[PDB]
Order: sequence, then structure tokens, then C-alpha cells
Amino acid sequence: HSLIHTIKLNSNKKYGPGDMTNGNQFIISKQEWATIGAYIQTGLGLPVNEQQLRTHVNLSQDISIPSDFSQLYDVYCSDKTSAEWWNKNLYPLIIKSANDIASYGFKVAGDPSIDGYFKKLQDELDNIVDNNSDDDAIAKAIKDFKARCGILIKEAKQYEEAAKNIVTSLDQFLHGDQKKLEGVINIQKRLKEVQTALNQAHGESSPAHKELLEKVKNLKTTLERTIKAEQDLEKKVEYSFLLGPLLGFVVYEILENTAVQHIKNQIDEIKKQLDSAQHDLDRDVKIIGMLNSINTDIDNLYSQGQEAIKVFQKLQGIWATIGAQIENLRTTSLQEVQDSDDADEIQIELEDASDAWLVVAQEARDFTLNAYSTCPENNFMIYWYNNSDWYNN
Repeated sequence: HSLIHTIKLNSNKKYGPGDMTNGNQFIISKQEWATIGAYIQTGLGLPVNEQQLRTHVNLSQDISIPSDFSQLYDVYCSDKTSAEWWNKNLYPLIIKSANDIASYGFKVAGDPSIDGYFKKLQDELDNIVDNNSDDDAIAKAIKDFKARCGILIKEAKQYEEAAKNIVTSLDQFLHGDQKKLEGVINIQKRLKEVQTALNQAHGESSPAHKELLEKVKNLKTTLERTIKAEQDLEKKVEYSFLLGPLLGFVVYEILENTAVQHIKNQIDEIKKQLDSAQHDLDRDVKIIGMLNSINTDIDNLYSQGQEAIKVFQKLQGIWATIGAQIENLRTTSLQEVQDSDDADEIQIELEDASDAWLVVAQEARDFTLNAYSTCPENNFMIYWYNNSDWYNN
């Protein structure tokens, strides 16, 4: 809370980490990635054929499935693959960019009881402007200084390139990869089209259709508003399928909040109504309710993705500027120090910049520490099927 505000204050400081914040959030935001990841787990567990669909929504074998429902299957496989792709190629990059920030910050700022790289640069300046230093100590110091700065510059450039690479993966995620990868934009468009068709055809069949499907939609809107509202996560990220296929996975921590549990109980009530309902209503409400929630999800995947693109272009800009400032320090500034025989301003700047770096490095460490870690089908839901009240009778 305090930490975010401070980072903004420090953002201007020369030799500093710049503005590593997003809104009220650290630039790699724990809550954001945890939530989006929930939508991804849901995606990864989607069912691609009739039998899989029946098993997933827990629909009786004794119940017939109309033929037009079949269009869902094709779009679901893409959505599932999309989820898998995201899992292999995009999410691990975010962890990496966080780890890089922690590494740089701890290098320049120092150990909790230890000297950081900035402390070494400062002492080297002390030796360069000391009039007792002979030429040799100066030649050595200028050399040590330039080399170490060279290392920071090289790492910064690498991180600049990694953030660029994250932006590129997001563009492929949203727009497809010119390969076997279909863009989310197209998945959203396709999902919506199937939604309209199936809702006209099987949404409106009976008063109870309109009622119950609207009730789930109401629940989905309500759950999400709560999700975007619950800004702070204090625990390790896990996922939960307690709310079942009607709503999808949520971050486990969110279970703690009172409103959601009420939702879990209300969802159990809806479940009770459907399991003994007329078959036609029961099948329609399961499938279209779920499909509707998936559509809300994909809307969030697109929206967040465009945001994340803007964010990592920012982080890229941040690393570029850091490298340019150390390259400036190394050459022009260093020459100025030799000519002026004065290092005090640069030194004080390094003290202040060091302090800002611990702050951002600690945020990066906490993120990584609390981040979730670890089409044949369909193994993925099997454990989940085991664990939800939804699937017991």
C-alpha cells in the first residue's frame, strides 16, 4: 500500500527503477495475473466432444443432446489450445521478468546485513578523486567502474529485449501466430456467434429457461464485480473449481470472502433444481449457462491482454532508460568527475537510487514467490471432477 506510493515518488530518481507501477499495482501485478490465470485454468479444462461435455457438466447418460449444440465443440478446442499455448509460451515469461527485476535490484542495492554494486561504484569514486591516490589506483578504479557499469548495461539491454518479447507473445495471443494458433479476437467472435444462435434456439424455450439462465448470468456478473474489487491477495495463489462449470475456476483465496460462499451455496441450490428438472430445461441450462460464463471470460482475456500489452511496453521503456543512464554515468559523467575532482552529487544520487531499488526488488520477489507455479484429453479436469460438490450423487 505504502510501497506503491513510494515507488511513484522514487520514479523520477536518476539511476532509479523508474515508474514500476500499474495503477495501484506493482508493474507485475499479483492480483491481475492470478485472476487471468483463473480464466486460463477454466479454458484448459474445456470439453471437446459429446461424451466429454456430458461428463463435464454432469449430465445424465439418459438425456439426449440436440444436434446444433455440436458447434460449441469446435470453438472449444481452439479455446482450450489457446489456453495451453498461453500456459507454455506467455505465463512463464512474466515470472521471468519479475525475477530479472529482483536480480538487478538486489545486485545494485545490497544484502540485508552485508554491499551492493552501487556501494562499490561509490568507493571507486572516492579513490578517483582522492588526492592521495597515485595514478595507478585511478587507472584501476576507472577500469573497475567502467566494467561493472558495463555489466549492468548489458543486463538491462537483455531485460529490455525480454519485455519486448512479452509484448510480441501477447500480440500473437490476441491475434494468432500465423500458424496453428487462432487469435483470441477470433475465439471471442466465434464464441459470441455460437452464443447468440444457441441462445435464440435453446435459451428462450421456457419461462424457466429465461429465469435460470438469467440467474446464472446475474451470478457471473456479481462474482466478477467482486473479483475485480478484491484488490489485495495475501496468500499463495491456488485455484478452485468449487463454483463449478456454470461459473468456472476462481482464485482459492477469494473463497474466504463472504459473498462468494453465499454464491457457492446458491449454485448448489440451482444444481439441486436442475438435477431433478425436466430434461430439456436441465440440459439447456447447463450448456448455455456455462457457455455464457466462458463468453464473459473471453471478454476479460481480450481486455486484460490489451492492457498487459500497454504495461510491458512501459517496462521495456523503463529498462532502456536505465541502461542509457548507466552508459551516461560510465562515460560523460565519469569524465566530468575527473575534470571537476568532485563526485558528491553522483554519490548521493546513488544512495537514493539504491534505496528505490530495494523497494522494487522486494516487490518482484514477493510476486514470484506468490505466483501460481505448478487435443487428446481430457486428463486435466479429472482431479477437479473428483473435488467439486457438483459431481456427487
